[PDB]
Amino acid sequence: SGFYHKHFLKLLDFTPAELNSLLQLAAKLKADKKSGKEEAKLTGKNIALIFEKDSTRTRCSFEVAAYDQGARVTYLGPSGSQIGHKESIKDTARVLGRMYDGIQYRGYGQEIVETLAEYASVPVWNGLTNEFHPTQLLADLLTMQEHLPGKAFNEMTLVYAGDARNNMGNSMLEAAALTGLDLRLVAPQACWPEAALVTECRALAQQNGGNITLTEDVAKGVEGADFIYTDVWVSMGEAKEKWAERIALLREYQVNSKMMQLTGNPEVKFLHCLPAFHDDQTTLGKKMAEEFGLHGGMEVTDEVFESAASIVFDQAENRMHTIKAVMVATLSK
Amino acid sequence: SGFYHKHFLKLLDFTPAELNSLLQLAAKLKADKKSGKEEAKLTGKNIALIFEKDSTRTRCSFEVAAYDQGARVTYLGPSGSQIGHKESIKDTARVLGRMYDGIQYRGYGQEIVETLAEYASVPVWNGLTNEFHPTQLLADLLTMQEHLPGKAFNEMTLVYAGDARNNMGNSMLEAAALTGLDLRLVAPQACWPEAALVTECRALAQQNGGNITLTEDVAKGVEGADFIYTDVWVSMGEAKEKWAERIALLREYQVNSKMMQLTGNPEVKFLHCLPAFHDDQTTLGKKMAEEFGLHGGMEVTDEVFESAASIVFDQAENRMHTIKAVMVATLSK
Amino acid sequence: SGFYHKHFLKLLDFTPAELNSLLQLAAKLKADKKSGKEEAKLTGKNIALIFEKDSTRTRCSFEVAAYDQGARVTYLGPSGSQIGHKESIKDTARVLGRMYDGIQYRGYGQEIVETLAEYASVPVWNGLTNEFHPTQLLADLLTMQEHLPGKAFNEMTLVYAGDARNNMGNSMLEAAALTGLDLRLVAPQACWPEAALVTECRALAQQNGGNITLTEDVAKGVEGADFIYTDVWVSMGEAKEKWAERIALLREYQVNSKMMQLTGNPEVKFLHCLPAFHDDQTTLGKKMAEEFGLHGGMEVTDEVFESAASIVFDQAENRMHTIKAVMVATLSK
Ligand SMILES: N[C@@H](CCCN[P@@](N)(=O)NS(=O)(=O)O)C(=O)O
Ligand SMILES: N[C@@H](CCCN[P@@](N)(=O)NS(=O)(=O)O)C(=O)O
Ligand SMILES: N[C@@H](CCCN[P@@](N)(=O)NS(=O)(=O)O)C(=O)O
Repeated sequence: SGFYHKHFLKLLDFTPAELNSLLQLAAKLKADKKSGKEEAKLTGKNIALIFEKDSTRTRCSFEVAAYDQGARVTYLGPSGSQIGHKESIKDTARVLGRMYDGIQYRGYGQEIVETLAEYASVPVWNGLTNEFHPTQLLADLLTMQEHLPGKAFNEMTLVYAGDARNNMGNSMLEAAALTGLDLRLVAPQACWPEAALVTECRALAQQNGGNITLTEDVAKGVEGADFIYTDVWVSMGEAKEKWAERIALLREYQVNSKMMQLTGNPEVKFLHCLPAFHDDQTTLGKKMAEEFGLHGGMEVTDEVFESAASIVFDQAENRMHTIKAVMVATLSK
Repeated sequence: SGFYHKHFLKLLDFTPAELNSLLQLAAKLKADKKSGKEEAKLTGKNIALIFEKDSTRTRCSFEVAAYDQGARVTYLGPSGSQIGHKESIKDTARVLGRMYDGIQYRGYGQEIVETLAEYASVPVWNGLTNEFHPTQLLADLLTMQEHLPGKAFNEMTLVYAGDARNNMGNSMLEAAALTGLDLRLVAPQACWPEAALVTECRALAQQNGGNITLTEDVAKGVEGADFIYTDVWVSMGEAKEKWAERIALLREYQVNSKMMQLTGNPEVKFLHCLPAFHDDQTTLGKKMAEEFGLHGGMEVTDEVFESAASIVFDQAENRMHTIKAVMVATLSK
Repeated sequence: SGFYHKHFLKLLDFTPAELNSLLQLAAKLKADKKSGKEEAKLTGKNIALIFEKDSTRTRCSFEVAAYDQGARVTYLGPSGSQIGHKESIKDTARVLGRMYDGIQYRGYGQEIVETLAEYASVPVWNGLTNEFHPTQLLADLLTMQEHLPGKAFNEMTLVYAGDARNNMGNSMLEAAALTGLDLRLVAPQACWPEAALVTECRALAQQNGGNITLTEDVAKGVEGADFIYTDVWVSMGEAKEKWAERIALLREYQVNSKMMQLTGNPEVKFLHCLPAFHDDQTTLGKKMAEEFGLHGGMEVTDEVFESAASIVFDQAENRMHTIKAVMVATLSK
């Protein structure tokens, strides 16, 4: 179909060729900004940014991408608007679609963003839901490509360790499906994503020359990895009781120097969508470090996080370039 | 001019003539935007948006309107600044007035917005107070004209059912005073607006060929109505302790299909300033529904809300074009 | 020397000459805006505004200053982002430095803004920390220059009364160190600023033709004052419990007409960084009045605050012109 006037709710709504085009557009916009040759395509466009959860990267990416492109934005945060508590999403979508050219939504159930897209009458982009986080994967893939230039995604081995059933796990399944990556989801069975989704995506991944492996075996799982990726063990919005349960299950899947060693690959790089709990320099991070005896980092150690192998800030930067591409592609021709 | 640097705090501060001019400006600005011939008149202008209460429509109307007109905005929400608690309104006014070209204020007592207007030295616009919501009526009036083209306001019958002593009830009175509408406030005597304002506003409406009827009788009260309007029974900022007494006094005044049929006009349309509790798709909407046994809708039924007679979203869109007229008229020329 | 691509974290990181240049740029920018001859130098720049505390003057100064100069801003308030609770400052700094051209930070410990500066890779400006509030002094100095034309700072006597160990007391010390002001901190001993800073700053102030006097004696400290300055007795972030002890200790240092009279100078002017508790018009201002028997105001009486001698709003206005100078001086040649 293409991107013009299309929503961006999850990756599987696009073809491998579409995903690839988006990535090339992101790379091009990245270079034009860096060279002072950026051509504003969204001048005069007004964009609404709905956030029902906290955000630094996604919030800032949409803001900077919009401003660079000549657009203006309205940030509607977790509090201060009628959204959710006093007004239905169907109503919110119908009001915003009459005033804005595009709408970003970060929140809970994927069904909320789906309903918004159905009733907005303008492009709606998923800035993170409980089930999927498509723009993140766009940033991740562009980063991997830049770090293994002249290496097709189907020549790459990517390991995602930890909670494989959160939005990132699901998104990992989608990206392999459209790229042919050799995806390894290294986690305990209790944190494995939906079998039906794994089946669908593995078939598609193989079709593109890759595979999808779900294993509890760290050694076998990370062998030959080009990239090890992780994320917090309890996501935004989950009840705090999930920490005890999750840490008991996932502490052995922490990304630390031993795991980096187990890949047998001196060039392996480390990725993390962020925010990360890698030291005691955050309120909640210090809380959990003491409550669960995790000193030196949780899902990843500060050692790996700050090591030469870590490319999380290149990854974070790309969040803005890929989000700019999504808005340019869906709002201009 | 005539509007130049004039505050917009309530409708009785204007004449029928001024009202028509703003409505005409709004209509022109609406067509210019849609046709793409919008000429920015507020380039370089900086506007402060003080919000002591939640907002989706008003917040977005001021932002989009300002952006379309080349102005910039600073959103000062319920949290984050010194307003209310740490600093007097008088002080806040004199500070903002030294930095901004205009100030929108949404909050509590009308005296706050009057004090702000007193000391700001720049135009102040009321984006809702406990007593009045003038920008909403501009949108409503424009919407009605568009839906009964060619008809003058004294040729239209408008019914407002429910809590007639909230900000909307007072603003309906004001609107009738300046248009000569045949206004019917259908509500229990306990929710009737202040007699003094009714009397003042009735004399003026009649001068304009209209009238103001306050009746507890629904059947006779809605006969011949061109429009049926309603709003939530407990307004933002009112003690939650008021819901029981309100629901009991007002549930009989719910805008449902029986009320619509009672007008005897097949062309009757439904208006609601929004947000509306018309189903179980909102947090407090679902809670109050099950708490008082009101499913399928509260002040309005989902059935009427979603019917072909409902024009609430044309009405919501008009919030932006009319707020734009207000800023353009008072800041420009 | 210069400001180009330098941080602005505290005054002592600059020379008397650099400060003077900044103040002159502020006066120019102020005059240019007023004459409608302002030339935007930050067109296309994107700035992140981190606020961990509330703000009206600083928030709006940064927004208006940026808009006037063609830059855009992303307000990251006390809630809605990952800052501090979910993500460390090093991480935040490295993420924002990849997307923005400049970062403003208002919060707590000075070490937070220093780390931010160390890791951002872009200029970061201190919009207030527990220890320093440099942009405020720029506004104060410009207002003093403007109100005592053709009198060098070292020909002026400045009195700061009250809690002299908060960010404002420390900043007064720095300001006197760079200008040669005859500064008097009229405050009880328990509230005198740290010894080492007093010593370092007095030598520099003297080098510049001024002095720094700490005294518990009001009459002696305010004699011959050209300006009397004060601030709230309990600062943002400090425990509410401090009010009890602070009022008992500082009540004697309230700025009232008697203190103005004790200067022996008919032309003495009054300054206050704001917010100010000078009447009951505040939430936590009405109470503390009745609760602690403080009538007429707290750190300052309403009589003094509203008197002809008060120039607090010229001072507040200058917060914007000086913050504009800071961003222009650091982001452009
Ligand atoms: N599983 C996590 C994923 C967080 C992604 N956060 P990210 N890279 O989009 N930055 S943020 O600053 O915009 O939050 C969760 O749901 O909590
Ligand atoms: N009586 C109600 C009126 C709400 C008007 N809300 P409205 N049309 O201005 N949209 S909002 O999204 O900006 O709140 C009350 O005071 O709660
Ligand atoms: N010592 C005080 C100083 C407050 C400065 N506040 P100011 N002139 O920057 N306005 S504000 O509206 O931006 O807060 C304290 O730390 O609480």
